[PDB]
Amino acid sequence: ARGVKKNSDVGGWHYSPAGEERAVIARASIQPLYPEDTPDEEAMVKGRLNKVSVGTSGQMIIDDALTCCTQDNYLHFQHVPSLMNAISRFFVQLARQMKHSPDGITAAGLTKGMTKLLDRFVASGALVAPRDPDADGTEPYVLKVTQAEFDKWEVVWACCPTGVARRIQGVPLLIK
Amino acid sequence: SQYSIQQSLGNASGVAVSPINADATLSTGVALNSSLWAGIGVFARGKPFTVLAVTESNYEDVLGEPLKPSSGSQFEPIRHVYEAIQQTSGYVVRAVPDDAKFPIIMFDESGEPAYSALPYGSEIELDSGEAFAIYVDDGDPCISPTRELTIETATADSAGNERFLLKLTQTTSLGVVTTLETHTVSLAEEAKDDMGRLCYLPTALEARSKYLRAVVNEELISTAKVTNKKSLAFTGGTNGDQSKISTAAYLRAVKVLNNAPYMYTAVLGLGCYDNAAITALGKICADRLIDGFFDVKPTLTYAEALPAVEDTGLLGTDYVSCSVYHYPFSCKDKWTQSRVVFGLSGVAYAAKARGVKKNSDVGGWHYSPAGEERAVIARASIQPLYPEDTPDEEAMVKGRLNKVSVGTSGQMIIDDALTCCTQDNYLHFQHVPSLMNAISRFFVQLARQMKHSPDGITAAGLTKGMTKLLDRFVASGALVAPRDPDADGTEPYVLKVTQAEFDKWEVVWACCPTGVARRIQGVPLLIK
Amino acid sequence: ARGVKKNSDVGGWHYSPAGEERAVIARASIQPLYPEDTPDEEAMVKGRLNKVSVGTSGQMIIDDALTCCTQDNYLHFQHVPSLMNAISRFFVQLARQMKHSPDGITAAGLTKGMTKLLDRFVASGALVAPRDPDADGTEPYVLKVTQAEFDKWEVVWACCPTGVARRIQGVPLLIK
Repeated sequence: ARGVKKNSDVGGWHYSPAGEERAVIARASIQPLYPEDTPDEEAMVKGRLNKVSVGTSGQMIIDDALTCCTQDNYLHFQHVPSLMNAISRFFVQLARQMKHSPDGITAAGLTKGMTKLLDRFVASGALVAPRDPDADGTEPYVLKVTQAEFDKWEVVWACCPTGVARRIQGVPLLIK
Repeated sequence: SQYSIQQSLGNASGVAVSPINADATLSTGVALNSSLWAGIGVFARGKPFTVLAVTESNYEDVLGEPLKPSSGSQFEPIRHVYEAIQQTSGYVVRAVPDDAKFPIIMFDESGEPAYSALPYGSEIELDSGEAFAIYVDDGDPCISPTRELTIETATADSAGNERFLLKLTQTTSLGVVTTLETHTVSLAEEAKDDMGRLCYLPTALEARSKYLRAVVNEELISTAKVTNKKSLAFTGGTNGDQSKISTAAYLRAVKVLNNAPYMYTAVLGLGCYDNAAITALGKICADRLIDGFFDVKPTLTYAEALPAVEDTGLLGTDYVSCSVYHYPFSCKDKWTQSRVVFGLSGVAYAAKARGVKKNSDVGGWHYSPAGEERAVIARASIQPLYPEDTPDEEAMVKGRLNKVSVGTSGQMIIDDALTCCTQDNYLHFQHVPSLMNAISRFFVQLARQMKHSPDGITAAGLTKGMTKLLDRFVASGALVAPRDPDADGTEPYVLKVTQAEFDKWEVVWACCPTGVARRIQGVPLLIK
Repeated sequence: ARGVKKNSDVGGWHYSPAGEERAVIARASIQPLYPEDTPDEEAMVKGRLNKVSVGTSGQMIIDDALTCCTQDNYLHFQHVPSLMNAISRFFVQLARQMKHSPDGITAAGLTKGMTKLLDRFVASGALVAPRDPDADGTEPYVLKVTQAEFDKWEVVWACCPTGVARRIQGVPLLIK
């Protein structure tokens, strides 16, 4: 909730619930239950289980953004499904606005509304240019609206999410 | 604990530091891409007989660690590359002896590894058994450091195809283990990763990986299986002896360099001293309208240096854009802190690249690679080889051989701009052929832009484009008014475009170059 | 197809499929197969085999417009047979429009239609005045329509194509 309030137009859904800034436990005098036992990071991550760590001020934080997806594609992070669901919900609202209308104005209105919404999301930093330029082009979003029969309008849109910068690996070395 | 800091990153979200290393150095830089150099050479690592790309950041990785002066005389090209890498990118091509071999690991149907090695060039074939084999292609012998292969099973796909994660790790001599990169591969013909990318072993390795390649038999792959293996290390990789290389290898490397489809406006000797290789390079630079910066063996004394240039075969009226340098001095190496001797192509190209970056529209090609401002040697504690011997300025100039001198700050410089033209006209200087070649290249670009067009617009377009290009060059100071006013008029450039037949448009242009102010003669006198 | 879409009335058939403007290969990271081997331009053109070259932006192009005619007349270029075939196809359409009709209106209709089509083509720049004035006159097209019998109308037309400006020869020289 603290992350979603940074933006005002559509809300900062692309933020992850982690880090010093937002997720702070800060209850009181935290003490572990079983000191002898030790965790296992790799096996725990294999089981899709988020862990807690310690921040700068001594107040523990929530240092993970793992969802419950077993597949190892992009939507196994936390913010990507949230972004996709936010876009889907806004599209559902817009479609509900344009229901039960006579033919002639549905196609153009649907196209312009979808384009406006995708542009609004792009301006918020949620969507970035594709990391693979030659195959995916250089368009953050792609839109296509088609009609099937007397009814059954079909709308398909594609987009690219943003990175998280989860893991960082330093390496000091003496210059002597 | 939540306060602990691991050593090597796995898959969990965390920040880790590595153990404090001592025997490693780093360098940073941003490429400029104003004029790209190229040239053959001999190094460790790198794919042989294929043009690479070298910048100021990855030159320590793609081109391998520096060689050793003790191990023969194969340490020249890396020093030359480092000298000229601090100005722009590069397109070096590596050549290896015939006895150089690369490691290969081959697997049976049951999954039993079988170490082996093979020489370069020859393709890899599989016998009746031994379903698939995986081999390195970077060319590193994997002896220092060592690279190990680790295979672990993973989850199957929707179609039921088996998939196993493949991990390549590098082990240092001390004992520290570093993971290079891992990917999920499968032996099935049509296995697809969950994100849509392919997972067939040859395609997967040849698509995203950068270190290994694999070949798969097309008859045993259907029933082939794998197992779990730990620390499969390559053995038998060895590049042979780099000191002795046949001229045929150099010729093949030069021929490969000639066909590389990239812009490069200068070819460097890069320590190549064979006469045939230098002649082939000279043929190269006179075909693409560029300028070479070759040299001769620094160990030669002043007496026999002059016949060497004629022995090269560069001298004449055809290889007009090249240049030859000599440097019989011993410096202190930057890496091993030893007394080593190497050539002078790198500094000459560095001076040329620094000169060409002054202007921005068309580049300052009309600057000569000399003087305090641009060409500075500045390696370390320069000391001559043979103090007793003395040069001869006039005879050496007669042989078209550039010399070095001392500067104001005690750092030696390159005090010449002599090309390899025997005729005594204006184009025997260095900057005049460079200017002419730059104008010719720009005209070639403009003409290629105006090809295969219907009649009516060719003449006017050609005339206006040529005129605007010549005007742009005049505004840069490259061209000046003629020194002979009554005979040549007072127009820095003259242009004429004509049509011959259905085809064969002909364009002729004339121009006047600028002076250099090479020689200066002072004369004091007492007024008493 | 890029060339034929410039003009709109009859289409720019007189453009050659070459040059920086239209023909750009531009796939990805092009690398040669056999670096050691080198081509032979003269033998290759003798064999009627178009070649590829490199453009200004680093993207290779199609730098040839050679057809498969062994004879060394004008029909061994690419755009001339295309122009002639376009004119022939349009004439075929015109003739099919003027079929199975009673006498008295065939000759005038055929003549006026053929002349209008040739005028439309010369106005597009496809046809130019003859390069040799004294022998060929100064008419870009010549037309003659004749009747043979109860049937078998015969129509003959002549025209002159345009140049391509394929080869260009520069020659710098120092004015000292």
